[PDB]
Amino acid sequence: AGTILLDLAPEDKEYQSVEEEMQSTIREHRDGGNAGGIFNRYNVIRIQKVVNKKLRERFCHRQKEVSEENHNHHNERMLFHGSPFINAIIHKGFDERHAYGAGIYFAENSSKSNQYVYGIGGGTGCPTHKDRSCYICHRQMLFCRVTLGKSFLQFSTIKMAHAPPGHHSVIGRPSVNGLAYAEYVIYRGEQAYPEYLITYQIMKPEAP
Ligand SMILES: N#Cc1cccnc1N1CCN(C(=O)c2cccc(Cc3n[nH]c(=O)c4ccccc34)c2)CC1
Ligand SMILES: [Zn+2]
Repeated sequence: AGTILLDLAPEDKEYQSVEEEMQSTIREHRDGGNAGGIFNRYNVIRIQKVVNKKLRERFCHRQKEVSEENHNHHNERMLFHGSPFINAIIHKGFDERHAYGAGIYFAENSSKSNQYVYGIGGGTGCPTHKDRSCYICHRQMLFCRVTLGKSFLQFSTIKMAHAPPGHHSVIGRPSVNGLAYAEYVIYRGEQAYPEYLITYQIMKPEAP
């Protein structure tokens, strides 16, 4: 469907709120930066608002259904999503049929989503230099509206095909000797809208 990308100005409070969420949710991973690279900050290049009529209709229709089922609590959250398929998502929307557990995954930590931008485990890194820690190539991630409804809380790895009865999402919570970062899972593509398209670089730490 026909998508319009609206550029946000760095002086706008909306652009600043998105950047602040992205910068403040960075964590150090157990990985040592193997999947996403070594950095403590991003360089934000562009923040674009995604406008798609058909995707907004599917999203709003699903949100109303979830709110009705969950005593008027749709429990919407803004969460990050990193993937090599950003172009398909902003035009056709999120699709659970591509998941390959089996649901659509989001993170509350931008650094978690950054590990998936080039593929699982960071794939082979950027197309040009084949570098998972590339400081040059422009990466993209989404900051999405996610309809969570009633969330089912667990510590184990999410090995479910659908949300349990009475629930609309699954949350994998960090625990000592378990997950390092929280994972948010939905099983219907209509329960996420790709609101913001963020273009950025990971920054190389200063030399002592
Ligand atoms: N839609 C569509 C689509 C179209 C064309 C091709 N692949 C499409 N997929 C692949 C499937 N999907 C997923 O979300 C997924 C499924 C399994 C694993 C991951 C990894 C993942 N990634 N990113 C994140 O921020 C994150 C955050 C927390 C945990 C794990 C993760 C993600 C949905 C998107
Ligand atoms: Zn590169």
